[PDB]
Amino acid sequence: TRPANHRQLTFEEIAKSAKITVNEVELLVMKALSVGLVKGSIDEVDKRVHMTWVQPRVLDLQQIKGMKDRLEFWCTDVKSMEMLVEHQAHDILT
Amino acid sequence: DKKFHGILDQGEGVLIIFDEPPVDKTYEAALETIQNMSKVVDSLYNKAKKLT
Amino acid sequence: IDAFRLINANMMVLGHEPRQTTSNLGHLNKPSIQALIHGLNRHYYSITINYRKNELEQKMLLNLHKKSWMEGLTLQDYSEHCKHNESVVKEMLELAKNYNKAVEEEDKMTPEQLAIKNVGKQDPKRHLEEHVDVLMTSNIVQCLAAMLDTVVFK
Amino acid sequence: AVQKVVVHPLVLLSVVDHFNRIGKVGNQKRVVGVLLGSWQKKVLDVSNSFAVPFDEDDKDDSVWFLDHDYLENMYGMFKKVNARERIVGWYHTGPKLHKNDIAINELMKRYCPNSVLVIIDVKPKDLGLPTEAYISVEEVHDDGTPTSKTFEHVTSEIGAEEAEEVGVEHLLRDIKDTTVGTLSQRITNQVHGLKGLNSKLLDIRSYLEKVATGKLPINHQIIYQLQDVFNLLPDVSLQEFVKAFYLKTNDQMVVVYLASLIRSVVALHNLINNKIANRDAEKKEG
Amino acid sequence: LLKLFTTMELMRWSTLVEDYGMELRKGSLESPATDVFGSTEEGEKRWKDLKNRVVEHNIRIMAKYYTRITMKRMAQLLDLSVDESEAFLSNLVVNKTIFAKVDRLAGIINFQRPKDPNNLLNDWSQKLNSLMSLVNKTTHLIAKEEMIHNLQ
Repeated sequence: TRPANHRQLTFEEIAKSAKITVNEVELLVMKALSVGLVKGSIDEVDKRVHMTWVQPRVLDLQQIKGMKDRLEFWCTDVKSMEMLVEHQAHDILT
Repeated sequence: DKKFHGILDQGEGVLIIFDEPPVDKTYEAALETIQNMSKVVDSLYNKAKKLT
Repeated sequence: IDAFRLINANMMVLGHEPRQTTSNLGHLNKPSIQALIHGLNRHYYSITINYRKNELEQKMLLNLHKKSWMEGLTLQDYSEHCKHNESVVKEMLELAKNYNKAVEEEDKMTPEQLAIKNVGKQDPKRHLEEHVDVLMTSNIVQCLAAMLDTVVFK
Repeated sequence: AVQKVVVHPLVLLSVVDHFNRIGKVGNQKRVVGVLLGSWQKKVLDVSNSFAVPFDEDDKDDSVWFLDHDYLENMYGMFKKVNARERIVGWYHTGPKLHKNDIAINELMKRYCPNSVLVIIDVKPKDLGLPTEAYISVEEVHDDGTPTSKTFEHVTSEIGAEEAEEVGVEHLLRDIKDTTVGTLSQRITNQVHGLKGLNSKLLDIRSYLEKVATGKLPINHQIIYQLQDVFNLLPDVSLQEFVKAFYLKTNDQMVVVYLASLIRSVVALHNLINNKIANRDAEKKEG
Repeated sequence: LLKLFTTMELMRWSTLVEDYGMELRKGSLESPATDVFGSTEEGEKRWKDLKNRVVEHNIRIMAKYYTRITMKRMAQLLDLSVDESEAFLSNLVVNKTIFAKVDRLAGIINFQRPKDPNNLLNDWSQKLNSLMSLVNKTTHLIAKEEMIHNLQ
């Protein structure tokens, strides 16, 4: 859901969505880490779960559209500040 | 007497253990050259003073 | 590589290598001593070689033998880069102390003779700023590529 | 199982001239010939080749001619003059490849079992593309999918041995992209290293334009294989923050006090050595 | 033996004694189980040492999947006291076989280690180089492969 801007998920959100109790979420996330559909980690001083995730799936063409807009913002940032570098050091580039 | 890398607190009664940075060498070798470069400018200072 | 051509003995009363109205014979080689000891220049003669060299073969051999695309913005990151920043400065300190030695010496020992009798590819300018160039080129290209990757990637 | 192929630079080179051989009658826009090789390990090696008569029709794109008898005898020649070398595959050009290449490959896999093909790009030779090589495997397609061929890719490179760099270095002689670069050389590597970044990206731009817009049928494999790319780019944080200025400053210190000061004092030494030698020849003219 | 492989096979010693303790009592054949455990002092220390092996199996998987962990959660997950969990972990770290460190004024202990700016930047460049430039090289060539099959 959230595209790794704040992927530090709180434990209560798992206990709300999966409607499982608080004490089972650690065995729940160590299971999915064991199977290998996720490669995150667990903190417990905040009881928040960090997520580095590598199991992708189908993304339903209306969300290819939002994937296009990410790629274009990514596109124009590459092109613009390439032009800033070329115009800045044009005299010593040659 | 440097037998140990820690620190104490009177306000907490709490012993804290930390480590040491070993990356002193680059800045240390830098400022010794400034002592060398200070003498070579003094060498050029009286070289211009002895003859213009 | 060299190319040759067999000359007759019928022109023994005439000029062997019968060359004429041009001034590009004294180029490309003088007849070398290891080759004129054999049948040059009384059995065969040399002949000039240049290359039918063209575009679309020049550029495809240039650009395809020496190229690196994604390597142009790599890092070689810092565990050996910043280590190499120690690797030069240390003897550059001692070579600076050697640079101290000659400059505070400065004696009238006929100083145009004093400079020429101790050429050694050594201290005052040769073993100097050459290192300053290498410290400059390595650190700028490192740090400039570091700032761009922060710019480009989010 | 091929790691990478090694292109000896006589083979491509001996393709471009053969394209230029038929170019006086040129109406085919593709040249197919035989790729000799020397299989050593999971990495492959190519060092020789030759050509073969081939034609192809735009209509029905499945009537094509490799010449077996010409392939028999001339390979029998190159075996006789050099028994080190054998066949490893074939080549063609025209980067929009004809779909007939299933039939070309499945014929001459009876000469080499793990046959391999290399596409050279004679006319497109500009941005980032030396060559391209494919490998032939055939699954069905996937779990619940019909049958297919599906050419797969093995990465490529351009190799170098002694007594061809001798032929290379004697033939450049103009700019050569000289040995280990200066400041200007590294910055240009960052320029056209980045000019191809968006160039690959403008291609992946157009793909998910024309597949998501709604023209051609979607692959599923390439979609989620693109998805993990976007969930792998780093972000900025406080741990990135205090660390970056910890070691940018450490790179900076070497530049600042050790390179700028000492280069100035050397040039300051050239002041006094000039001005003494200037006026002492001036005052001692007469 | 399958359950003592790895990745916790999710386990707990209280569950382990109540499903396989019947295996240590009379059964069909059963006799090496009565031979190894169940004795007067030889099997009884081996009851203790099996407890030792399973709690040691539970420490290593915690070091895999936890940045931090409170002290009270480790006590209730190892089926033993807070003070025993202190000394059993303190034994393993002076033996330096599990690489951890505690803070017992607050009970919050940690398993991760302090990374270096030479190291964090090396991880920053590694995800950058290896799997944002190479996979971007990779996607482009399959993207050319789809133009083969789809048109015409």
